[PDB]
Amino acid sequence: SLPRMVYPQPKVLTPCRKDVLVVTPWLAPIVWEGTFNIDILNEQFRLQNTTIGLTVFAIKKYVAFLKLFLETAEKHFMVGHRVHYYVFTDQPAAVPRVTLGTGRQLSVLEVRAMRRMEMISDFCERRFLSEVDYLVCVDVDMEFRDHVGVEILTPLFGTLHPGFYGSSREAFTYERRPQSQAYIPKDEGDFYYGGAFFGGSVQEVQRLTRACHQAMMVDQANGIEAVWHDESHLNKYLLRHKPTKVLSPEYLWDQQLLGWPAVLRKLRFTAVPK
Amino acid sequence: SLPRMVYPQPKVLTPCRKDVLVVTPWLAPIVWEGTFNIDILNEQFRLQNTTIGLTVFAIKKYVAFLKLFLETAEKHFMVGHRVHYYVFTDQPAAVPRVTLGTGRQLSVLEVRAMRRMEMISDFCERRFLSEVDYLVCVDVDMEFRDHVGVEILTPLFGTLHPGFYGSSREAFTYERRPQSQAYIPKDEGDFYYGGAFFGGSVQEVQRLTRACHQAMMVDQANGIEAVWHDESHLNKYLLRHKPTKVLSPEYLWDQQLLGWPAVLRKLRFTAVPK
Ligand SMILES: O=Cc1ccc(-c2cn([C@@H]3O[C@H](COP(=O)(O)OP(=O)(O)O[C@H]4O[C@H](CO)[C@H](O)[C@H](O)[C@H]4O)[C@@H](O)[C@H]3O)c(=O)[nH]c2=O)s1
Ligand SMILES: O=Cc1ccc(-c2cn([C@@H]3O[C@H](COP(=O)(O)OP(=O)(O)O[C@H]4O[C@H](CO)[C@H](O)[C@H](O)[C@H]4O)[C@@H](O)[C@H]3O)c(=O)[nH]c2=O)s1
Ligand SMILES: [Mn+2]
Ligand SMILES: [Mn+2]
Repeated sequence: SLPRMVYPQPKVLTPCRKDVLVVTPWLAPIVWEGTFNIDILNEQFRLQNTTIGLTVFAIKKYVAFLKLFLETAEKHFMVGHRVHYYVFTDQPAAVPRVTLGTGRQLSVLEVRAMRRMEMISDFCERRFLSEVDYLVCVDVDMEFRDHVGVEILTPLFGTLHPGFYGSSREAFTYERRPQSQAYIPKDEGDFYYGGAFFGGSVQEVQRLTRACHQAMMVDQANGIEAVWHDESHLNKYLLRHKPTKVLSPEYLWDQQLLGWPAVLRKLRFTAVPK
Repeated sequence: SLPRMVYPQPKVLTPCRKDVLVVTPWLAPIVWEGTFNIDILNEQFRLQNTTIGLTVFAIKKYVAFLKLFLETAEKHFMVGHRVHYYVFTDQPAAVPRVTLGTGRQLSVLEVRAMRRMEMISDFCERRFLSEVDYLVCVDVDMEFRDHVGVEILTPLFGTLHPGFYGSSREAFTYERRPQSQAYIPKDEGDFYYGGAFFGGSVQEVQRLTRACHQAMMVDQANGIEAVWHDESHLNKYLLRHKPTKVLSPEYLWDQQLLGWPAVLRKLRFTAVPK
């Protein structure tokens, strides 16, 4: 139940974006700049006291990415909302000291030096259900450069991989061997989602990561490994279980490889040179 | 968990509609022809064994509208899904004999000759919670002329009133007297929703109808009646509790008064001369 708010009236006969698809054929929004009024969304999610968990793995050399990842998350990720970072690492002492805004906390979870799926679904199942409302699972070799907020939150979301958003499904690098659980035939597929940014309600993310982990274990027992590992299985899952929002490539970009095309009004979350 | 399906690939750089707004600023889809693949939606809702209740009031002379309303609903409303019609009338014997498709049933609920809100929220509360998953509440002086299906289903939806979809908020006929619970100031409002077609999950429709009934009772005690009765209160509710889908005027039209504009690719549910 929202309070009075003053903002520009949406106009039915004036689209927000005419250059891009803003809704999937199963009526999930595709989140692009211009499509949302973040003041309305912030109010809706604050009134539910929403807590967002962000999971990131930083094992071996990748601990070096945490400083920029976390500092930029503090500037751009869910600012104003409750956030709990979960950093999985084999080197807890290498986690940098980053000062956090109010309502935000960080937990370091030590692991031994694809298996992100198992860690999210099984080991942390009960903890996440009790501590957060949504989970966002990302790669660490990345930085936030602009707003990533509650516009992404929904029961289940995937993000368009920046290499494939303009490609036909035949060109998608899905697993194509029928022997793999991740198999998708050439005549199937909506989008190619990136492994580096997905999420949803805790319940839906636990279902996704459990399904992917089970599928990966089946492949392992059959002596096969999907072409792009967890990303192949994520794609098979999201083909069969449609996401309730799809994030545009504003949310998963690589400026070094792909520049800054006119269709991207903002570059929000981007790869860092490894 | 959907089975294999073969259908045209959505294309990120090819919008479905460039002439209209297809998502609200709070990321609810606006349902227009071309935006959805009904095969995907039908599969999703059938896999949940979805049952849709449709409520309609036909009191006094308006029983005369039931024959065309129900016959056309059989041709066009949720075909393939489980449907339960609830016909509220002061003349049960005037309800026409209409042959129903499989999986569809009709119950006649006798009432004595705005108060639709009370009937939906209070008297029928327990029955609807046990019998259906979604409720759709419509005017009876109407006929279906084209598909109205599970693309509309969502926790809470309203429909753009066909008289106002191109209007600025100042021209909306909201209640403007601060003395009424339905009051909306000239600088507020997203859309003008029609009283003749709204719905949602049973829980959300019961919340809406309870809130509107309570607000109407408060107005009554204060000696004020909102300018457009229940529709004024529906508009106040949906301003403060944003719908999770908005139906385009394809879903609530009057061809005699408004013709068949190019922006309407289908006229789905339309007024009948009274
Ligand atoms: O022997 C060389 C190494 C290669 C990774 C390492 C490795 C990886 N990671 C963790 O793992 C994340 C992803 O790794 P990358 O970011 O190197 O590869 P890419 O960007 O191609 O990844 C995509 O494709 C992937 C397919 O499996 C996934 O679907 C992934 O989600 C997709 O985005 C790191 O950000 C980090 O959190 C570590 O924490 N330590 C490591 O040593 S070391
Ligand atoms: O003394 C003359 C009568 C006027 C209605 C009657 C009356 C009404 N109804 C039931 O009520 C429905 C709506 O009635 P209308 O369809 O005549 O009026 P309108 O189209 O302007 O209605 C809009 O504006 C309305 C605002 O309150 C609502 O928000 C409504 O949802 C809006 O769409 C009938 O379809 C029927 O189910 C009856 O069942 N019996 C009756 O005698 S008799
Ligand atoms: Mn990466
Ligand atoms: Mn009417």
